[PDB]
Amino acid sequence: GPSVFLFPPKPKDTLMISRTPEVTCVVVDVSHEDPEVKFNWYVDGVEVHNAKTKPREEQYNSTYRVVSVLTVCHQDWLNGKEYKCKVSNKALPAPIEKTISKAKGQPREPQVYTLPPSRDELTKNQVSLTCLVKGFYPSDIAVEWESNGQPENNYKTTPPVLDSDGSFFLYSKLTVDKSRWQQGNVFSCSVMHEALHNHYTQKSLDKSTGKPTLYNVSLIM
Amino acid sequence: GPSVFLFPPKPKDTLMISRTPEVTCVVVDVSHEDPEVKFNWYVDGVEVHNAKTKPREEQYNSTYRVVSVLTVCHQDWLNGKEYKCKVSNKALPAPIEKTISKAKGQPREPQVYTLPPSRDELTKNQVSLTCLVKGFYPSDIAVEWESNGQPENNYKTTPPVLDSDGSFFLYSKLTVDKSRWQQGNVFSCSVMHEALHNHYTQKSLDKSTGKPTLYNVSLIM
Amino acid sequence: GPSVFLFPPKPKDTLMISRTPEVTCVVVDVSHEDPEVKFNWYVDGVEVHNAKTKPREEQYNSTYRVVSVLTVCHQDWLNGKEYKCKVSNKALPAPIEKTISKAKGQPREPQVYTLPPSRDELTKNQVSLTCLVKGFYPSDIAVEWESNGQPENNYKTTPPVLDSDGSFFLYSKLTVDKSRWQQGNVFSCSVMHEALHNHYTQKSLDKSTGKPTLYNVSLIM
Amino acid sequence: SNGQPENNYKTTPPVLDSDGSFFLYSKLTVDKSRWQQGNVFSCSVMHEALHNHYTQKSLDKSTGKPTLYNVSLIM
Amino acid sequence: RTPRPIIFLQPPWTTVFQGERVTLTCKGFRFYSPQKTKWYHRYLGKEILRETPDNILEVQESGEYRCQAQGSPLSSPVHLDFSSASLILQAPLSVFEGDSVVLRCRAKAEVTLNNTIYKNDNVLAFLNKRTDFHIPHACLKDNGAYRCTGYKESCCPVSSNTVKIQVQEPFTRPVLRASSFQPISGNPVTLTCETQLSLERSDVPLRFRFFRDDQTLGLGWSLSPNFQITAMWSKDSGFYWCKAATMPYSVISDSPRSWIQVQI
Ligand SMILES: *[C@@H]1O[C@H](CO[C@@H]2O[C@@H](C)[C@@H](O)[C@@H](O)[C@@H]2O)[C@@H](O[C@@H]2O[C@H](CO)[C@@H](O[C@@H]3O[C@H](CO[C@H]4O[C@H](CO)[C@@H](O)[C@H](O)[C@@H]4O[C@@H]4O[C@H](CO)[C@@H](O)[C@H](O)[C@H]4NC(C)=O)[C@@H](O)[C@H](O)[C@@H]3O)[C@H](O)[C@H]2NC(C)=O)[C@H](O)[C@H]1NC(C)=O
Ligand SMILES: *[C@@H]1O[C@H](CO)[C@@H](O)[C@H](O)[C@H]1NC(C)=O
Ligand SMILES: *[C@@H]1O[C@H](CO)[C@@H](O)[C@H](O)[C@H]1NC(C)=O
Ligand SMILES: *[C@@H]1O[C@H](CO)[C@@H](O)[C@H](O)[C@H]1NC(C)=O
Ligand SMILES: *[C@@H]1O[C@H](CO)[C@@H](O)[C@H](O)[C@H]1NC(C)=O
Ligand SMILES: *[C@@H]1O[C@H](CO)[C@@H](O)[C@H](O)[C@H]1NC(C)=O
Repeated sequence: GPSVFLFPPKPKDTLMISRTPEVTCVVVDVSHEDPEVKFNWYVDGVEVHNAKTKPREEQYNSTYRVVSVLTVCHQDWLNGKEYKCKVSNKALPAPIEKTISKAKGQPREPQVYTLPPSRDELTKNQVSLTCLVKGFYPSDIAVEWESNGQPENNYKTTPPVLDSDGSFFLYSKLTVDKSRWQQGNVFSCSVMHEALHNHYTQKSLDKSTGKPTLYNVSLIM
Repeated sequence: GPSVFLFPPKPKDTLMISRTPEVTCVVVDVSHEDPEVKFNWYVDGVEVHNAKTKPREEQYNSTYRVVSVLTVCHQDWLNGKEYKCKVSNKALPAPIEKTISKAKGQPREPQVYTLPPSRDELTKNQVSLTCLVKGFYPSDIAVEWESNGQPENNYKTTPPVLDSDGSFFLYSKLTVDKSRWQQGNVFSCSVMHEALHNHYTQKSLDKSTGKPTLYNVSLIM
Repeated sequence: GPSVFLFPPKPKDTLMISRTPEVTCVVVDVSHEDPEVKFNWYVDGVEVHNAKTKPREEQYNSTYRVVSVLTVCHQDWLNGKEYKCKVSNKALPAPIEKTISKAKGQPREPQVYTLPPSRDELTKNQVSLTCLVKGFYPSDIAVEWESNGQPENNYKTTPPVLDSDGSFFLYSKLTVDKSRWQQGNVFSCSVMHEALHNHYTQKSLDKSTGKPTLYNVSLIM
Repeated sequence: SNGQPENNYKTTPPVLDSDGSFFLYSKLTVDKSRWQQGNVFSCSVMHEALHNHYTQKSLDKSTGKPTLYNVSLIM
Repeated sequence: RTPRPIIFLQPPWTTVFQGERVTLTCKGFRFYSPQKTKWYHRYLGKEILRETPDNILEVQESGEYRCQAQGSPLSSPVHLDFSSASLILQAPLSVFEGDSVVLRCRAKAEVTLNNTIYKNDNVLAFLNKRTDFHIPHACLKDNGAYRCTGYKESCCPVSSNTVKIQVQEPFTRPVLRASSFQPISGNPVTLTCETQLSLERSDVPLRFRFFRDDQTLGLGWSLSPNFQITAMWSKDSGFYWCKAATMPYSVISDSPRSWIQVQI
């Protein structure tokens, strides 16, 4: 008996026009005797021709896997349009349908805050910048890092975590060479979410952020 | 026999994923005897039914202005998809076929330098922030202003101007209440363009951005 | 066909004394005609009858689920004694053995740093502290927040996230009133991990943590 | 520069403002080290409404310096 | 852009026993359908079409349901569950902000002792011989899975099915779309508290309480969303925002503060 796992597009691709998003339905536990599956794709119930299908994949457990990709422009998905992947297999008593859509919930604006490294990591050779992102809904968010208009790849991002308020928060950490931080280098945290205006907010962070040491000289005459 | 004109999608309508680019196909000089017009749209030569048509509007020259509009998925126009606007009219013995795609040419990244106001306008009741956006190509660019994640609507943007090195540059002035600038609020100039990293860049600014917060010398009588 | 699952103790309770570490052998899909399931609890090679089995419970889908909680003590788990439960079901002709133990790997000491709230956050009602925990192994940490010997319950912690180094890292955020933070309270992020010296580290964080100095130097003369 | 005009800049066409007036901009590209020498620069406005039909504003390295050591007096 | 009708389900519990019936009210407020509704009920590889000459479809069969009014797309699917288990968690189909949600869980003709409600697989509240869990003012803090467990007489403790409470906003967050944020002094600018009501609350009258920086413009609340001012001077050029609310003033959302400047 075959199974179908339907995976929604990753939150990164659904928000940047630079990336083409897609929704993929896999069919697992496919025997050797049925190497054909016909994929009918529904966009709000309507047939679509653009569903590119990858070739069959051999599996370690003597089965197969057929994946199918549908390219969708972001205005459809961000409006909550559903999607149906139809599997036409001889081993199936009947075709299976699976519906996926963006989760409906009241949008919440992710207030993005950037915290500079403490005094302690300066002994180490690599400081770790922090981009706290608290209070948003739903948990469809992508955090990317950039400095001087160029991307950073030494970052990791914790999965969203439900808060007491009920709005997910999320943390991102940039491991960077301490020398770059010690000079004047502006590291800006880029965030993407449905609720934000223009689906973007970029918060800057560098060495001179919020040093309130103020020799408040007051000469009196 | 009618004639076919064409307006490409505006930079804003194609840049932010929030909006939706509407390619328009202006048609004028339609004969009174044959006002019914059929419009065909091609996605690399493939018909699409979603395109709608504005009702024909007879002008003061007694010709019917019929206009065809199609919603375009943003990544398609950005990669350079070719859209054929076909005009069908029995007055013309042949269907006129005309072609539009993205204006090709190498893109240059828009450097963004927001500039704080000078000290001598602080006595004036309205401050004037500025966001130089220089060294980009083409002029397919829009500029928006933000403050606490909300758009600002008291901004004006000068048209793109050809520069010495063959690129473009443009400005944007925000008028704010002097007190709002005095309470150290944050205004961020957001500029979106094809050559940028995520087709978006939000160079921010606040009250006394340039001044390093080290020590302020006060001398009192 | 019933299946069984073994759940290791929560990392909170396996490093802590006041709380008790439990290993739960859960079973599912226990149909009513063969509901009696007995447990064979080996700590390493010897059966123990200290294991307490909760009464058989019925799920919504009319399948039984029975848990068997064995209370262990922490020396055995930290030394990685291979616990195993052998569940006897009448469906499978022989009982099923499932073996789990502590994650076998070279321990790496966490390097916990704590980060003050961003100055932008200092306008909101509720500030939020941060306790980054970097470069530890394995991914079993309890993080608690203390103020003056009383624990704080207004905190949430992200799950451990694999880092590029092959270690893990996990943030932890505690929301407190701005009144509490501004007056200068002390918040220490306690983190307990097996590789730590005495399985404990506290990093103190207070209002003046991020201020190097403060010289309100006058000259009243 | 220094009392004699130069031609490397560009100027945006005037744009209608919110209050019905106009505004425009002038971007003068200079060599970065040349600006770092502290040279003085002035932009000139020739408008019909000006008293004397001319106005000069001068700025330079120090004029637009961040000035972290602001010496702000108090009455 | 979404002319999707909706099923209103009475009794409001999406899961019921085998001995009861539920009403499927295919409501299309715009695009009204007095009859001719295609109930595309699919259960297991099915497309059972049961058209009815009215808007109500009282059934007792479990499965996925949706209605098709005239000239409108097919309704948002609703997953029914007609089960004969021992304890069932009854949850409303859709929960909106400020709704008085009562998560009852009732046995199958039995008395259940020591009912304990669970949220996100951990304890939420304890019910001594009580089959009702009450949430006064549902908000975003109330989400995730829910399942109540209670002891039978002597057979077994029983845990109910899991329901997903997903709070949806009654209306989109307002935005103060003023006619002209730069009106020359002495001109009329019409403030618009733009808000698209969620169609499930469409008969709800909305109250738009506009605001200056801190002063309540006008007189309290009003049904109309167009606060047409007459003449704006340099004195009254501050932040402007509007509050939208339902009838009992239980759900109050604040539009973001947009600044209005008076040109002179
Ligand atoms: C008939 O129903 C039972 C009961 O299932 C419950 O009720 C039904 C109505 C559904 O809503 C279920 O989702 C719900 O659980 C089903 O039994 C389930 O069977 C599946 C598949 O066989 C098991 O999944 C496997 O379980 C583990 C991981 O389980 C952890 O995470 C789950 C999250 O989904 C939790 O439900 C589990 O409790 C467990 O979480 C841990 O629990 C322990 C013990 O309490 C705690 O100490 C830990 O702290 C806690 N950890 C966390 C992070 O929460 C894994 O092997 C694998 O990946 C699968 O997910 C379900 O676990 C099992 N449910 C239960 C409650 O045991 C039957 O499958 C149904 N019958 C049929 C034919 O479908
Ligand atoms: C700095 O000194 C001035 C002049 O004495 C005084 O008015 C002001 O309050 C001082 N500020 C701080 C932060 O100490
Ligand atoms: C003077 O400089 C200090 C330190 O850079 C700064 O905090 C302060 O705001 C400055 N004064 C004014 C009036 O901007
Ligand atoms: C110096 O800085 C303090 C703290 O920001 C400020 O309150 C004070 O007014 C400043 N003094 C002068 C003379 O600008
Ligand atoms: C700093 O010292 C000045 C005297 O020059 C005093 O007026 C001011 O209140 C002091 N500020 C603080 C924060 O102690
Ligand atoms: C009911 O719950 C209470 C409190 O947890 C417990 O002491 C008692 O034994 C339980 N009784 C039954 C019949 O489950």
